[PDB]
Amino acid sequence: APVIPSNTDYPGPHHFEVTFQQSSTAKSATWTYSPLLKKLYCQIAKTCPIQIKVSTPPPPGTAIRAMPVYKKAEHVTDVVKRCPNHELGRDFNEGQSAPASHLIRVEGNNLSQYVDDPVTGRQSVVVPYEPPQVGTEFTTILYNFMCNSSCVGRRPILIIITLEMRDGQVLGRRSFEGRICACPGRDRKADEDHYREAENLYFQ
Amino acid sequence: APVIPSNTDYPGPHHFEVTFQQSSTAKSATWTYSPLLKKLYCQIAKTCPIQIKVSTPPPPGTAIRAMPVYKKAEHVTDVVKRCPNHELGRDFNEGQSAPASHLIRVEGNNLSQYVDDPVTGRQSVVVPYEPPQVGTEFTTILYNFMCNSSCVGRRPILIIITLEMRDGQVLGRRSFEGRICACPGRDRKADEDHYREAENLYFQ
Ligand SMILES: [Zn+2]
Ligand SMILES: [Zn+2]
Ligand SMILES: [Zn+2]
Ligand SMILES: [Zn+2]
Repeated sequence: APVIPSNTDYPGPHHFEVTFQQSSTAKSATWTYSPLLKKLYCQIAKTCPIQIKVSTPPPPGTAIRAMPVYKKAEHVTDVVKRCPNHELGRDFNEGQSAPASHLIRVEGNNLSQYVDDPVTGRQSVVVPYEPPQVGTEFTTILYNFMCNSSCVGRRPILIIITLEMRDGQVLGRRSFEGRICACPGRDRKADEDHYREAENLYFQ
Repeated sequence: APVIPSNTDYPGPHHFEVTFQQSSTAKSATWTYSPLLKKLYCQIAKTCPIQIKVSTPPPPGTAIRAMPVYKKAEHVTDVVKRCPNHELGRDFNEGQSAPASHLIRVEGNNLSQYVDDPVTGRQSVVVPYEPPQVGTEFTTILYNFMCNSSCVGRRPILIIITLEMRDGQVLGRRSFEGRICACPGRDRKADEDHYREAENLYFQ
């Protein structure tokens, strides 16, 4: 059963790219991306957007999957899910139709597919690919992450984004580390400060 | 060679206790202790004090050793030392007589012994035990930690404090996790905030 989903960057025939729009630099920001650390910081259940770009359009019926995987060797074969206390509680579950066990939801998409793989047990969310507005650059996807990094037990998570044909064939792949808490702006500032401490230590 | 120094709490015949005086709650504090997380937060090369208490005085010639040990299983047999970039640089080394490879120094003590164990390679710092002022409660030891947590590569460190006879026999032992950065007050607040996120999740 315990497969590790493939992760390597794969630009593919359509030069699939995943980027992040410009983010607030405030301690109060609802999400923020650190280019320095290559880390996306978001808040539980709040909009956490990515930007997709392709160089030419993909074929008809293409989709985009998001699949979280734990990064550390001792966790990599464990399926990433909502923590049980969030899963069985009321918060963000009532009035919502997405399965409570899933970590990743998509906001603003009514053709979302929450997948629980029967063979691997991996959980992911798939949406159909939508091209950008005529003459514009990016397709935006609004994710919502439904647990904090503090919920388990931090265990770093990689979010693997794939461009996929209707038959499942991978046409592109990128990934990013996602960090979730009630103070993402503060976490960015602290991680960047700690990083800088050490980056001035090198000799020459 | 690769011994793991013994760590278990051992009050011993003199009920050896290690505590922390009241700390500033400011983001600007030079050191601070979290009773919630059981963590001491200090700054590189700055005073980082502990309080020793015994119920009756120990015997003549007794000493107190501080020995850092990495907490995580994959690091526990690695000797904890100053990172090489700090060790071979000028900062806090020039004008000072403590060996540059040592992580832990003692401030204000002129009988400090910097030990490099010939068999184990473990590095520690020993001072003679001094009783409190007549009719007072605590013996204070001023440590200075000479690398940031960011220096390696955080790798959590346990600081093991032992009360020892002249012959090396252990009369008492306690320990604490130490966290070192240029913003200890901020780290405390962030860790306590993240901790609280998760502590309200339990059911009943
Ligand atoms: Zn959770
Ligand atoms: Zn936070
Ligand atoms: Zn260092
Ligand atoms: Zn800090």
